[PDB]
Amino acid sequence: APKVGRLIYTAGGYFRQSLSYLEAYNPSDGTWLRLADLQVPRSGLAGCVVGGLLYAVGGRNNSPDGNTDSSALDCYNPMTNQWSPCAPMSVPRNRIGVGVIDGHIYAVGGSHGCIHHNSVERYEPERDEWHLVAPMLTRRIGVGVAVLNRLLYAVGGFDGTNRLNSAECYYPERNEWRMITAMNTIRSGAGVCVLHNCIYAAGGYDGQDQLNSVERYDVETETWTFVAPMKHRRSALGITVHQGRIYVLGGYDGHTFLDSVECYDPDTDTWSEVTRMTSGRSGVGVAVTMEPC
Ligand SMILES: Cc1ccc([C@H](CC(=O)O)NC(=O)Cc2ccc3c(c2)CCCC3)cc1
Repeated sequence: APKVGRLIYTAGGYFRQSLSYLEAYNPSDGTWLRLADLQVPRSGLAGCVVGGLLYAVGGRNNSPDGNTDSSALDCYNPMTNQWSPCAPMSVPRNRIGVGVIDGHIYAVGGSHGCIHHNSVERYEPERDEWHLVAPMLTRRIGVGVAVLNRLLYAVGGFDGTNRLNSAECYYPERNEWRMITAMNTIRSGAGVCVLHNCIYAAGGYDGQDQLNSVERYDVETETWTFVAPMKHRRSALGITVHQGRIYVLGGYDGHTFLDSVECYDPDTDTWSEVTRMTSGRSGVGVAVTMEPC
């Protein structure tokens, strides 16, 4: 699984307005590279990687003139430093969550104006087609999504009335969603990822304050356990895993748009500041793939 020359890509984001940046961080030497801008600015999107290609999914273009929720799927090839449009999703999805099962991209929840989706759809890259699958049991915007052992988890979010501590799991062979144990803490816009045999939920927003607490769901024991908290409270953060460590990027803490990137080491249960982004921003999409050539 580990290979040399992989970077942490951050796409889009929000600061005053939705952003077009694509920038890549190299943990091996601490450098940032600025790459090809997104064709359309977008915040509240999600990123993922299939077959060494980076995908930017959903979001919203919050611009000086208006707010346009995105149904777009766009693909970045590091070999060419170019974005290519793909088939669009069935519906615009801002504040989206995304996960990949066996090379297929799942787009989960999100908002379209005042509409809060429980719908879910699945993208087939070779066929360039989206199709709807079973909807979630709960409408979730700002939902955290991660895949472990070819099961897809949807964690927290906002249903239009309450921020959520609930979570649920999608079982592909049954096309069926089931509730799992609820988190200890209500979290909207948390960073959600997979590390070892646990689903981590870092930070988020409870309608009052941004959070620095982090908790992980053990898919075997079905319990949520707090780990060491992040140094900086944040919601609408980006998150990814690289070489056995969690990286959180940016977000909003109620006072500033963070540029800080923290790295969690599960062997020592400690966070450390590893770098800063080129500028503070929230609502980014993040994924890991090979460096451009
Ligand atoms: C991508 C995403 C995911 C979840 C959320 C949730 C959605 C909810 O619970 O209302 N909200 C937050 O976290 C709070 C927040 C986050 C970013 C910003 C602000 C407020 C205000 C200033 C602009 C930036 C927002 C965005």
